[PDB]
Amino acid sequence: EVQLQQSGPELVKPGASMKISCKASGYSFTGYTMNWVKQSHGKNLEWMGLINPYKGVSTYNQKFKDKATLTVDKSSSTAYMELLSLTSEDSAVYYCARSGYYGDSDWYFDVWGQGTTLTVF
Amino acid sequence: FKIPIEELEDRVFVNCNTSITWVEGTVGTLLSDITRLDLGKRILDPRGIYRCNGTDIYKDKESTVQVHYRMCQSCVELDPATVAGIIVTDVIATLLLALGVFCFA
Amino acid sequence: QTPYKVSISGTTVILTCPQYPGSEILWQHNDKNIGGDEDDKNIGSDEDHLSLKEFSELEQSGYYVCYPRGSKPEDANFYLYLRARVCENCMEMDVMSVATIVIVDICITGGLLLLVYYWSK
Amino acid sequence: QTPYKVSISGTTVILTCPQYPGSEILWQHNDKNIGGDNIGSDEDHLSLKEFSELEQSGYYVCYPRGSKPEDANFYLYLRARVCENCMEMDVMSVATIVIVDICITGGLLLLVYYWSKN
Amino acid sequence: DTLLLQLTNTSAYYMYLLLLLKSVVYFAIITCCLLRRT
Amino acid sequence: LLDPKLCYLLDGILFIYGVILTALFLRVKFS
Amino acid sequence: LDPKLCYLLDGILFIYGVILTALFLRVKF
Amino acid sequence: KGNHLVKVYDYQEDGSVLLTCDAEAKNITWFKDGKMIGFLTEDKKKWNLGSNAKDPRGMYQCKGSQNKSKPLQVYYRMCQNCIELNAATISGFLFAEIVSIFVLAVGVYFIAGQD
Amino acid sequence: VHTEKVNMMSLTVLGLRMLFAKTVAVNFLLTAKLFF
Amino acid sequence: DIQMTQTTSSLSASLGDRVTISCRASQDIRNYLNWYQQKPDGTVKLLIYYTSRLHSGVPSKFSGSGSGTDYSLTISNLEQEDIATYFCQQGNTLPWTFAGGTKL
Ligand SMILES: CC(C)CCC[C@@H](C)[C@H]1CC[C@H]2[C@@H]3CC=C4C[C@@H](O)CC[C@]4(C)[C@H]3CC[C@]12C
Ligand SMILES: *[C@@H]1O[C@H](CO)[C@@H](O)[C@H](O)[C@H]1NC(C)=O
Ligand SMILES: *[C@@H]1O[C@H](CO)[C@@H](O)[C@H](O)[C@H]1NC(C)=O
Repeated sequence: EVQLQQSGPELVKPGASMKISCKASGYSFTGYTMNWVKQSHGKNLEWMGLINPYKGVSTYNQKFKDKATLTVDKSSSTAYMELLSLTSEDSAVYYCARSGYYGDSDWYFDVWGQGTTLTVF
Repeated sequence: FKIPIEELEDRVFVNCNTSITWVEGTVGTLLSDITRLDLGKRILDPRGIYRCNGTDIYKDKESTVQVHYRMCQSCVELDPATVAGIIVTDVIATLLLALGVFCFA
Repeated sequence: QTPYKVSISGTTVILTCPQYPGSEILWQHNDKNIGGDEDDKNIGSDEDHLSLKEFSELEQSGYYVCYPRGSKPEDANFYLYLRARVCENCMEMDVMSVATIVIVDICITGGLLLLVYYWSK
Repeated sequence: QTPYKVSISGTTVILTCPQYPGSEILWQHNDKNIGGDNIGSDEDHLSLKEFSELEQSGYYVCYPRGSKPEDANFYLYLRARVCENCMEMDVMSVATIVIVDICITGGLLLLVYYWSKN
Repeated sequence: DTLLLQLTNTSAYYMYLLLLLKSVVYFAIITCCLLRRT
Repeated sequence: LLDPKLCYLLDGILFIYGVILTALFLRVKFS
Repeated sequence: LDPKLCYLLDGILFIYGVILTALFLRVKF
Repeated sequence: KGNHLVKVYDYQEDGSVLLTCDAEAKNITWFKDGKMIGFLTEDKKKWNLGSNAKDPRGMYQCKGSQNKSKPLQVYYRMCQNCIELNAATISGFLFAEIVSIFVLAVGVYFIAGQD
Repeated sequence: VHTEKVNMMSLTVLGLRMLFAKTVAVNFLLTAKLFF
Repeated sequence: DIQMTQTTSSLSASLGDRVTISCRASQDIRNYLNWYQQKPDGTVKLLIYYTSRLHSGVPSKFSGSGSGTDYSLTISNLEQEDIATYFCQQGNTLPWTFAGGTKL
């Protein structure tokens, strides 16, 4: 069935950059917008940015436009995120969420990943 | 909110619930009935932006329809071989005439 | 409010939507979502251009609309009613255009003759 | 097997079906029987006069008597417009008119050259 | 109607092609004569 | 459609060239 | 109809222009 | 039907002739002269020989997943390089011939007479 | 009726008339030269 | 932006009970609100989308309602698997914003 598999915890040092992977299976990777959602402050969920995998064009939430860059590898059906200069506030669980391609079904994330728990120390 | 476009009697017709206002392009003529505009013959390629306010179903909802017709009675199906041959022969004739002028002078 | 720009080149018809400069834009034709990974490769949209190849007047002509990423198709106000007859190597030329062509050909011919005449002496 | 043989001249159009060299002939155009009783039926051909682009243009059926038109092998879709005293020019036709013109012109030019030389 | 225009246009095209070929063979002849003179 | 007007268009130019030539000759002879 | 008139005037006026340039050069001599 | 799945959709807004075979199947293989002219383009079932003015002439066969559809022969004389040999046209052609030949011969007369 | 091809026939006739007029000018000019 | 909030952080109810979870939006989000279930292990799924539309595979015991700025998820007889955190996400205007969530 449809499934998004994410990477491991990946403990990082402050001021570094770490790459999160979301490997998709069971469907056409390019036909579905991929989002990245951050769960910080215990359980607060926030939306960070979406990348159109068939295109590589990414729309960013203004709060995280300078903290994340989104890249997509269509060959392996894997979505990629770079968090740059990750301080202690960036320590959270990061989910990759799948929504529809078009403007009528891209605002609900039907399929979620398990979550990558990036910690900064 | 889509403003209907109707093609009857070979004359395209922009029809909307409320009185329609021309923003750009083909002025058209106002019919006897207000809220209906004839943009001339369909063959004349009407083009223009039109605003019409919404109905009671969509109150105070303004819509712009940019009607763009490209059905060319002036179109000519170019053929690369014929056009290139005409151009080449024209240039060659021009060169021959120039050589004759030189042979005068 | 900037007008829809539509350019027809041979069979290819290219529609561009300049109202939204910043974000990615998405297209809808006749209330059917168009553009993006689909079976038809004649239709492709990149940046603000929607490039339709092998346009069929009966099939692909009708209402068109563009909306930015993050705006639902339903709340759209600027619609293009593109109804176009398209043929291969079709080009619109009027009477004055051809008149200009013949006049300028006459002028270049006479100029070449006069240049040769003066150069000889 | 062999396709239908078509001859069109001026406005009149002639049809024949080589599928059966000898058999009873029935003609149907656009799946309605045409021919027999000006348009008529030849023993082995279809004779159409005053052919029109709108009136008669479509599939054509040749079959023996008492047969269903699908039993006829192939329909023949025919469409054309006809003008009086008209022929199509083949590449060979264009070539022969060109050659005739060049030969007659050159011959008369050299003839006038010799005549005026004396 | 426009069909008659099609016929007359292609007839004129063929006729002018023949006239051009005529004048071209005459051009060849007069070029030969000029070159012999020169 | 281009109409027969385009055909008259070039006939016009050739005509006007002819009329300049003939009027020039009439100016040359006598005048 | 009109194209045939155009072509007829083409032929007539070609002959006229050739004749006029010829006879003009004759007087030029 | 009689295996004659092929039909032609004509009189479009843009002048063209379209041949459609009544089969909704993948790899519908049309045959030309007893051999496949081409296997079906993906998702498109009909073949487009082109515009009406091209006047395509031949024997056309169609085959889907099932056995081949019984061929539909198409004949088109949608005349393009066609003229009328009325009294006026032949007279005008011969008249242009006469004036051209006479002018060319006059030039030849002078060209021979001087040299 | 479709005007697309007949418009090319008209245009090509116009182009052939340009070619013929230019070429007639050529033969006349060369003849005048050979006389002079 | 459209700040998305919830009435209570946690609610307590017995098994088999019918309970409702309220979600509020700063502006009218035009019924474009999405309900998610945050299971304790970390896995989270989309329960319903739009106003009330059910999502394939989600059991019918979940029901939503509401319009404008006030929304509610009225879930059915409380099973033990039902115990998770529920999140409402708007979809009206960018950015998409979630809410604090209810613990059940
Ligand atoms: C259009 C072309 C192909 C044919 C037309 C014939 C032209 C070129 C011929 C026919 C009559 C000729 C002229 C007859 C007489 C004279 C007088 C002579 O002292 C100088 C040359 C001149 C002026 C000739 C020039 C060439 C001429 C004008
Ligand atoms: C215009 O009014 C008619 C008649 O009341 C109605 O059917 C139609 O829905 C209205 N048009 C639109 C675009 O709502
Ligand atoms: C259309 O709506 C505009 C926007 O308020 C208004 O100014 C105008 O008067 C309206 N026209 C009609 C005919 O309702």
